[PDB]
Amino acid sequence: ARYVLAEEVDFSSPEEVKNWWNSGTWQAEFGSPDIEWNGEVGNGALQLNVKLPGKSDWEEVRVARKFERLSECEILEYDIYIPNVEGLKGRLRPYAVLNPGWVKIGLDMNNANVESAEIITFGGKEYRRFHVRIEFDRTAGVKELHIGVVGDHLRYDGPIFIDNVRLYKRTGGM
Ligand SMILES: OC[C@H]1O[C@H](OC[C@H]2O[C@@H](O[C@H]3[C@H](O)[C@H](O)[C@H](O[C@H]4[C@H](O)[C@H](O)[C@H](O[C@H]5[C@H](O)[C@H](O)[C@H](O)O[C@@H]5CO)O[C@@H]4CO)O[C@@H]3CO[C@H]3O[C@H](CO)[C@H](O)[C@H](O)[C@H]3O)[C@@H](O)[C@@H](O)[C@@H]2O[C@@H]2O[C@H](CO)[C@@H](O)[C@H](O)[C@@H]2O)[C@H](O)[C@@H](O)[C@H]1O
Ligand SMILES: [Ca+2]
Repeated sequence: ARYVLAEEVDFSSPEEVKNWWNSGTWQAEFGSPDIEWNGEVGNGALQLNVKLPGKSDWEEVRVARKFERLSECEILEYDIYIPNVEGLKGRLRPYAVLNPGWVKIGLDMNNANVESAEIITFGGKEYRRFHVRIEFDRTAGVKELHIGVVGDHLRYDGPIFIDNVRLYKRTGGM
């Protein structure tokens, strides 16, 4: 199977951010503002201001966007950036959901320990970098993608950034 990029969001300006919403939390909170554009990170990125208590293994904040072709797609990728503050501990368990249907995709497929992470630099500041790649079946009726940013005993009050959201569909008529 060969795939082509069907949709991509790189967060070029605040105008893209209006397409994203806060779809809720579980054992975690957003700060205020909850979601905003950031023009330094990723040359434009989605900034989630989070408060993860670090007490349990599933501390989730979620953001969502409508994607017209979602029902045609089978691969999602995106990046997560967290400032490289020293001494952070815990694991990320990021995933996604297709809706309607609350179809959970990628559960525990992209888990990462923050104490051994790749780094990327933006404006001379370092960020831990986590890539998320999720394969799923074409799912009838889905119109919304929810990205779930999940901490597991990751005590953190600060910004987490999403960038480079990519959706792929099969090509060649197959
Ligand atoms: O309403 C339909 C739907 O409702 C519930 O699902 C939706 C809610 O999901 C919550 O998040 C879930 C995750 O989706 C996922 O299921 C996760 O599972 C992990 C589990 O907690 C644990 O950490 C586990 O440890 C494993 C591990 O992962 C490995 O596999 C390892 O090898 O082994 C270890 C140990 O075995 O891993 C699991 C992942 O692989 O759990 C979380 C938290 O779920 C708790 O809370 C739920 C709340 O509804 C429910 O009570 C669940 O039973 C319980 O465990 C959240 O995202 C929550 O927000 C979702 O609710 C939706 O929210 C939106 C906004 O309000 C609404 O629109 C929806 O109506 C709904 O409320 C349920 O799980 C489903 O079965 C289904 O019934
Ligand atoms: Ca970007």
